[PDB]
Amino acid sequence: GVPINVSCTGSKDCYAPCRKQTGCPNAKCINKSCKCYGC
Repeated sequence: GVPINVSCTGSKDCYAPCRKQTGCPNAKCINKSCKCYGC
């Protein structure tokens, strides 16, 4: 699990951490937690 957990209220606010860290913005934006993963 990657420690780039973002609140899934702002999906875009998750996508930024996603791209920034893991490059490919595959964010698991679940209500509880958005997890930024690459491809």
